[PDB]
This record gives sequence, C-alpha cells and structure tokens, in this order.
Amino acid sequence: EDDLKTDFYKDLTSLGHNENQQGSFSSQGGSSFSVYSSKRSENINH
Repeated sequence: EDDLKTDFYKDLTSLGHNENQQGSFSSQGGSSFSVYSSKRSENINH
C-alpha cells in the first residue's frame, strides 16, 4: 500500500478605509448708524 493525501488551504482578506473631510462655516456682519454715530461688526469662522 502507498496512500498519501494532502490538503493546503490559504485564505487572505485585506480591507482599506481612508476618509478626508473638512467643513467650514463663515459669517460676517457690519452695521453703521447715523444722525450720534455707531459702527458695529462681527466676524466668526467655525
């Protein structure tokens, strides 16, 4: 008798995740007052 049995199993899995994100919020305001005087201004960046 000569009986030879063999198995080879290989599994490979690979995964990739890559994310690049930006968000900008920009608000500006100015008001001017006349006759008295005033000036008022606002600038935000989020």
